[PDB]
Amino acid sequence: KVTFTVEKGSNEKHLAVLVKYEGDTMAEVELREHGSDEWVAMTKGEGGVWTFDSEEPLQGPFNFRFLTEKGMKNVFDDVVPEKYTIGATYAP
Amino acid sequence: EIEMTQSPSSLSASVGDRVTISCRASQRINTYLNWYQHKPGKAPKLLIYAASSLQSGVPSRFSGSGYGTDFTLTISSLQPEDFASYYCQESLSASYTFGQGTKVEIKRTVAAPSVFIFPPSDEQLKSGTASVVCLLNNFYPREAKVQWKVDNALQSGNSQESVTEQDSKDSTYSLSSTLTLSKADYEKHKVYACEVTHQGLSSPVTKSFNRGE
Amino acid sequence: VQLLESGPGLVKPAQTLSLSCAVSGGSIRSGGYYWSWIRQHPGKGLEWIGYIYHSGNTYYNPSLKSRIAMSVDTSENKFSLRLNSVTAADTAVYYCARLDGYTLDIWGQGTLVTVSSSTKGPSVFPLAPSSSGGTAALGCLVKDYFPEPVTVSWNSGALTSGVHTFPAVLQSSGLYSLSSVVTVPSSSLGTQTYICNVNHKPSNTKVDKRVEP
Repeated sequence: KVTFTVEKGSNEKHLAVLVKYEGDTMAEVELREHGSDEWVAMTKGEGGVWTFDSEEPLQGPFNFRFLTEKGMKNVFDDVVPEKYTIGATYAP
Repeated sequence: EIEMTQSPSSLSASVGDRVTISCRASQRINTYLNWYQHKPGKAPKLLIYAASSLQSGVPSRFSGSGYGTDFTLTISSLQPEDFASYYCQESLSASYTFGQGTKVEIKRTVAAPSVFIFPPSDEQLKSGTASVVCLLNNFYPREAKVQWKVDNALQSGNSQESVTEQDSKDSTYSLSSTLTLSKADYEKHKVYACEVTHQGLSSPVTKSFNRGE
Repeated sequence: VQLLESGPGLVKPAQTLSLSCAVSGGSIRSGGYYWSWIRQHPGKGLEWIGYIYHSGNTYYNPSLKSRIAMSVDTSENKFSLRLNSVTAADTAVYYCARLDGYTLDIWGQGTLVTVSSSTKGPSVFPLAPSSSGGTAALGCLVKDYFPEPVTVSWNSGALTSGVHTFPAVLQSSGLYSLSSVVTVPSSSLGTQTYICNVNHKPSNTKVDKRVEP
């Protein structure tokens, strides 16, 4: 149903993911670092790409929640690992 | 930690009233804000999410507003089944912190209790105990006094009270007062009386019976 | 999707309280949700216990985390809670719930757990019709049971209007008592039969008591 592909430019202070949800589109996508108590809003880019720019270094694994345009809300824990690979697709 | 503080703590409002309940977050939480209704004995029910989105199937009288720190749940026209505790909840943090709850009670006009008294059953008496029950039915407000009297002697310490929640249609309370005695004690007196004092009664109403008949 | 709590309603102090939540109409293994336990102690608000992701990740209320262990069973489509070394402070209604990342959209019915000692079924006594003009009150006294809850219905659930089942009161004996009452037209006393149906699941006790003049 839902996949997260790590996009180029992703580094310790920038996470870029191509999010593809089958039969729907993302209205909002958020991430939470394994260590972190707070969800952070990602910014919608072109072609399903969502990005987050961090003041401090980001450390995965990364949890995501989202809201689809049709109104579906979900959360997926530890979808993208700490030591992720750019170009790799991660799925629940 | 995010603290969520609701105002007021409790309120009484009449059917048809526009009711508002507030919720304040200790830091900016954008629209990461849900509202729940919780009727005692039932599961909490999600009313509103994302500050203003009405959960599917929830009646239209519930609406939400606000952004950042201060949020408001509005019940546009209060219905008598709406007595509950209402909770806000933040969804910015992984703690999903609840507010402390706001209790909504239904205001209505004064209603005098209908009073009934019940002797102990012969079945109970067989077992060696005697519960005398006095029922105050369908009254408002909640405040009520039950003075037990046995052979015109005023009783105290020997009765326990229980009160219902507000009626879902008429917003009244009912109250039981149960006088408990040993069979021996019970059978040593004749007249058992329950005197009820209430705002709706100009003077106290008494219901009584004689142990024989 | 539906959720249902199951497990003992009575747990001895210092022992482990165990509850399970059966999910139907949906698969836990699919992901997308946190599976949650929330409780309410008598005079208090809603308190988080914790939540668990099906992969195994668990998030616990910091004040309880040392005593709390949650689990998921994808093969049986259930998730569970173990709360160790319980005390009377853990007496509460325990709710399981589904958290979608933002909201708790689906809840179980809640289940009471009393931190405890020793089950007893009720005796049921009639409260014979006491005479309002127009109306008669009748009922059943449900005495001397442990733990909560009991359920009372009238005429197999056919009779619901005018019924007031009072909250149980804990007697000094350590056992509960309550009355259920119903008001009916005086004219119906001749014709209509009135039977209260009392169920106390902890003792597997069911009583049908006919209430007659």
